[PDB]
Amino acid sequence: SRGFKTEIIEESEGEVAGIKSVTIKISGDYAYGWLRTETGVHRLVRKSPFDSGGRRHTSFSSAFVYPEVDEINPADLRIDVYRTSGAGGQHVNRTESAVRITHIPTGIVTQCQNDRSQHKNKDQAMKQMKAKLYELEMQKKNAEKQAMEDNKSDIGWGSQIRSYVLDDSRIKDLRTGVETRNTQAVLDGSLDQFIEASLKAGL
Amino acid sequence: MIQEQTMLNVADNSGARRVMCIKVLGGSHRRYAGVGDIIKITIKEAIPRGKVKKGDVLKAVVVRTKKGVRRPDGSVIRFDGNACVLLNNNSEQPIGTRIFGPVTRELRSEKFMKIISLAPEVL
Amino acid sequence: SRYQHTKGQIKDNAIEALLHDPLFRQRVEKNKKGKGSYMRKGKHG
RNA sequence: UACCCGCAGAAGAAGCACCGGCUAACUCCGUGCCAGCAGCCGCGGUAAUACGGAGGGUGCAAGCGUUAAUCGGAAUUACUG
RNA sequence: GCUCAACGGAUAAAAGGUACUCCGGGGAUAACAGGCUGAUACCGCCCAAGAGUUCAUAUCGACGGCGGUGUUUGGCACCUCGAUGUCGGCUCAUCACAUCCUGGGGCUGAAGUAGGUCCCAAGGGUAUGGCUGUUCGCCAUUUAAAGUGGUACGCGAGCUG
RNA sequence: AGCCAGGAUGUUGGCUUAGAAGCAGCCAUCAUUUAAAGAAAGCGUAAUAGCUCACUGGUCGAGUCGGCCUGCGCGGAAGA
RNA sequence: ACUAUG
RNA sequence: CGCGGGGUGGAGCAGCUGGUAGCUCGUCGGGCUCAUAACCCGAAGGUCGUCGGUUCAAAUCCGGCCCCCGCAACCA
Repeated sequence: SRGFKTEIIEESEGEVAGIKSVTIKISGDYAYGWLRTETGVHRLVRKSPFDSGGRRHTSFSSAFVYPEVDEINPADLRIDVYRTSGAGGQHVNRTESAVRITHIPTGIVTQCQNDRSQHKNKDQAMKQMKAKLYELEMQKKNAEKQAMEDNKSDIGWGSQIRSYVLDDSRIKDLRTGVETRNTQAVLDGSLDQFIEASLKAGL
Repeated sequence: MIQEQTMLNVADNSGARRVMCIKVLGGSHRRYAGVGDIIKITIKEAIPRGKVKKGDVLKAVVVRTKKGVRRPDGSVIRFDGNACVLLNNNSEQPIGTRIFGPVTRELRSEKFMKIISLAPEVL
Repeated sequence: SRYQHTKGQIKDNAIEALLHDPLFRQRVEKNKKGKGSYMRKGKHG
């Protein structure tokens, strides 16, 4: 009812009922920035229909919203070239097969010296130098998730954002204080007193 | 004539006990420290607690040698063992606050005036 | 004052990691009648 | 100096812990498995004598409580037993 | 009547190893040094989109373009097969300049100190150790500086092995 | 060519921009003053201002401005 | 020929 | 690069001799059970990596391009 198109990427059904996880792409215009308030934990309270007792349970579930987004210069490399070690007569002793590329910005180096041809060894050691600079995009990328994600896990019990309470028959956005008493409005879909009044009041 | 790999005793109280020379400072190709000369050193033996630990690299100044110093009249002072005072790496002041054994007038300068106070004997 | 969580170092997504901490965890309630509801003592007497 | 005599005017002089049971002393309002309490059992998930505040009450009282330490209770190292 | 297809068809009938090797030959033909070449390599210049808050050229410089050197990997097979003994280390060097330090300059996005870049300059000078057979490299601690090359990648009728 | 004087008025042309006043970027093609001046040629301000050329009168007194075609030259141009 | 879990 | 092999429902495999796509698991729907798993019944689903040729017709024959394996890269 905001006209976005709404794929399922991935599911997992639970063995009895509902789902363990799901992933939902959202095609459309200013999507992310509507939904980005809804990242957080959500707290249900009801008498469970699965409990053979019939006890008030108090489950939790995440939502998490994240948007999508879509060669190394010869100046930056020094290329030492030198003789090999090891077995094979006059030819090993003399020629300089072996290469050692080095990146001057970082410090990462490479070799090759498997080959007889210097030019194979160079374009081989260029490959490993591509790979080993792609690998320090993962160790910056992964260590500037778990920088930002270590001090988001700081926030703890606050991480829960909404409280749906289907037997006392009401609700609360815990950040704003915005409240309804119409439970089956919001579950069928009619959220927007929460989603706007977050944005407006700034998460 | 301290040179690289020479082991010296430590005249001060700083913690160290034996040390090894590892450069003679102040020149290319420079062979020897005599008395009053700065050398870079490493600590080998060191007493269980004290200002400095085994493996620390720092400067020292040579204050006694077996080869001996010479005085303008031809006179020689020899000592019986090689020895040095440990110094900070940057300020080049002493670390030790006491000094054991005699020392020499060859120190007598602006720079090592703190030592020739603390010495028991200057020869 | 910072919750000390039982997850180790979080690596990617922290909300989904705390969801699986004892911090969250189903809270069920004692029935006061029927089917798990027996008290010996009762709150006062 | 103790001690004794004179002067003025109720004047200058009351708090601390507790009140679910063990354990003497109970009701409102807030709060809603949160905040907190707690020696042990345990209390708190919208009518809380158990949390926080109020009013009242019990117990000590120039002290009252908390903690630490020893013996007791512990016949739980038993000679008595 | 033969995929005698190695197709003018050696027999009807046949695969390997030699670092235990041997003989005859070849520089007709390879490995090593030299030679010709210069794709590659190294050094330089031309164009100037853009970067440099403003400003192409203080400093850089995309897309492309023209050269030099003979230094690296090659290409060729001209020299040597009735022998031109190989990497590194030691000893002793010697030349070039495309200069690492010291000397003289110009511009600076040069206040000063301290740097950046370019031009001139080859007189002298231009580490010691740890690890590795190592050259190279990494590391430690110095230095005014620890320059890049040529000399059969200088030097075994000089040493090492 | 040199030498002296003038290079203005609506107007910071408009739009962008924290600011954009000729002169970061984008769009663009006026009349007026008349000797003539770009709705701007290069320095320069945080921005105006500042300087200065196109343009124009004065002064001075004989050849001069810059393309095409062709000859010979210079730099580009470092090694044991 | 049957069977596991809550 | 030199030689050879392989890309097929969601997964692992068969079909490659040109005219016909199967097997076990998974998915979906129905049952049994208080419910789930097993078990019983029923139904679907494959551009045959990709581009181009050859043929009346290409998963299949043939070529280029891409990815994936294996073997070889020796004597100085």
